[PDB]
Parts: sequence; C-alpha cells; structure tokens
Amino acid sequence: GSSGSSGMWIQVRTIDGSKTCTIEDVSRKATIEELRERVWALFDVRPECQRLFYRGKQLENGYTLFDYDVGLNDIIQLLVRPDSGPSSG
Repeated sequence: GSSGSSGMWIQVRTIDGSKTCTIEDVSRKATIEELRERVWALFDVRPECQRLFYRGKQLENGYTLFDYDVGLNDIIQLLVRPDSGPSSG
C-alpha cells in the first residue's frame, strides 16, 4: 500500500508569524484532507477554519501533494478564521 521508508515533514507557520510547527509522517501521495487533521490537532483549529497558502496559491483540499508537487520542508502560511458567529449545527 503506502510505501516510503522515510517520511516527509513541513513547516506550518501562521500567516501572522507567531508560532511554527513541524508536521511529520507525510507522504508524497498523501491527500491534503489528511494534512489539515494535523494542524487541527496541534493548533486545535478546525480543518475549515484554518487556511493553508503556498507560493501565493490558496492550497486546495481533496488532492494529494503530488498533484500540487509540494517539496520537502516547504513553508506554508496558515491563516485561521475567528469565531465568525455562534453558527453551529
């Protein structure tokens, strides 16, 4: 199945620039949906509230790093959204 002796890591820095993390255990064919989960567990921010930007390109979800051709140790600006109302299912 998912092969890859060595794993991939990236630096998730907040657009503002206050805190930076280093997500590990990443695959070249790893979907973005799986990535958010991490940033959502570390920064405790929903996968929809937290925004990911790379090279001035609003990173999309559903596709795999391969699709976007992401590099190893690539910095991606993280922009989270505020409450934005009590809106809740």
